[PDB]
Amino acid sequence: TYPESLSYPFGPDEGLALSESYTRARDTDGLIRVKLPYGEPAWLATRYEDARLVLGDARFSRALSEEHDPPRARKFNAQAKSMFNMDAPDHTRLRRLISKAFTIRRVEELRPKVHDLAHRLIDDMLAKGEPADLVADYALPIPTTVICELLGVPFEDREKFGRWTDAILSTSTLNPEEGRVKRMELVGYIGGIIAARRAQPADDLISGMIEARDVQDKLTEQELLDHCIGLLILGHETTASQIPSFVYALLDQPQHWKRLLDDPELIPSAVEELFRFVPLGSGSAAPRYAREDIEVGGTLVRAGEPVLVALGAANRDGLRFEDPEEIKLDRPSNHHIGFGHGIHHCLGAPLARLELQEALRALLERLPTLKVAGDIAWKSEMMVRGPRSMPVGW
Ligand code: HEM
Ligand SMILES: CCCC[C@H]1CC[C@]2(CC[C@H](C)[C@@H](C/C=C(C)/C=C/[C@H](O)[C@@H](C)/C=C/C(=O)O)O2)O[C@H]1/C=C/C(C)=C/C(=O)O
Ligand SMILES: [Cl-]
Ligand SMILES: [Cl-]
Repeated sequence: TYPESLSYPFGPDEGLALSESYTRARDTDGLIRVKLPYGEPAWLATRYEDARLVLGDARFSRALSEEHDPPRARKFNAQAKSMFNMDAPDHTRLRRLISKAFTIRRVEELRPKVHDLAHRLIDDMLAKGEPADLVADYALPIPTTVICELLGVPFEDREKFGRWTDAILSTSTLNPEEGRVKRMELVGYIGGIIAARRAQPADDLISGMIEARDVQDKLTEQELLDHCIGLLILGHETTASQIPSFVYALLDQPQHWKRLLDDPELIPSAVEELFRFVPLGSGSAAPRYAREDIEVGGTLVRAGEPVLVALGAANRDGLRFEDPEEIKLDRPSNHHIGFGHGIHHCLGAPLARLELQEALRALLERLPTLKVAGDIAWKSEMMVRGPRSMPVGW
């Protein structure tokens, strides 16, 4: 049968809470049903084991999403030529090339630049005097600087492509076309950058990708451009969301902030714990479609149906994490799926971990008395969650 399709997503947008419907879903035997704003209805997987099977078992596909009206919260399905929309062997081809610039070995040399950037930003916040906006004055410039210089997109255009990002991630039903319109404008902008790099190469990933295209014929011109778009958006928006949400969690329960003040060596383990607890997205991971008939948590997923994964819910599955709703900065074997799991495991994860570690490290060192100093504007009707503006003091 088909359980009553529930209104998805659930919410909320404020705080780090997960809708009670997620808890009721994990407790329910089998997979529940959901109806996203656009597209067909699909199953929702919320249990850790069930989530990891849909994410990492080759019997599920991301490529099959183009021959379906995929469940989604945004009207426009760009169908980008990115590795995330493909299966093997195409995914393997793209990921093998682009991953080289994002491994631990590759980004570790960036830690000093990030560290110094954070302290320089903190110098400016101190000089100006409280209050400061922890987003615009800290959380945003850090990841934006890194990705611009890694990718090769001018830092001075961040306002322009920031505005395009906001429209591309909006789920507001009003202006239901700004997304597709503004992504096309972003297509033209990125095309202009790629053209300039092909003309006059530089020491950035775009030039490296051009070379792999023009010389090695390892990817199409379309693949090259869509990866530039995704890397630029994820490169700066994701970390800009997590930094202020992480700090909010540590300040909300100030024992956590104090432990890190006393034991900075715990920062890596703490960052992992917060990646498990702090939700990035407002909904669920992109749909996976079953290539054959298979059983997922008691339910028989029908070959051809979409299964969504509630990563934040599976990260709070009490069957895998003791006291799932508590923050344990020293949680052992903390194999959360905050960065996904399997074939499409987050490629920027080494870079994201580094950025969060250094972002926190600098605040703890310089602003131990940090305190929220006003109303926190949270993101609403966007594909991601977190403080839009965060007034802070010290
Ligand atoms: C807090 C920061 C971040 C979080 C929480 C995060 C989370 C995730 C998750 C959960 C996935 C898999 C989604 C799914 O399977 O449905 C993913 C994939 C991906 N992420 Fe991230 N991400 C972050 C930052 C970044 C950054 C900075 C980059 C820079 C390039 C990036 C690039 C990618 C790419 C390319 C993929 C797809 C890889 C593939 O399909 O094989 N992410 N991320
Ligand atoms: C190479 C592409 C990797 C995409 C991942 C980014 C991280 C993550 C983690 C789980 C989150 C719930 C989703 C939320 C979606 C985000 C951040 C979308 C961003 C935007 O669409 C970027 C990727 C633009 C691409 C473009 O080509 O215009 O984001 O999951 C992935 C996004 C899934 C999406 C966009 C599902 C959907 O809404 O159908
Ligand atoms: Cl545990
Ligand atoms: Cl494991």
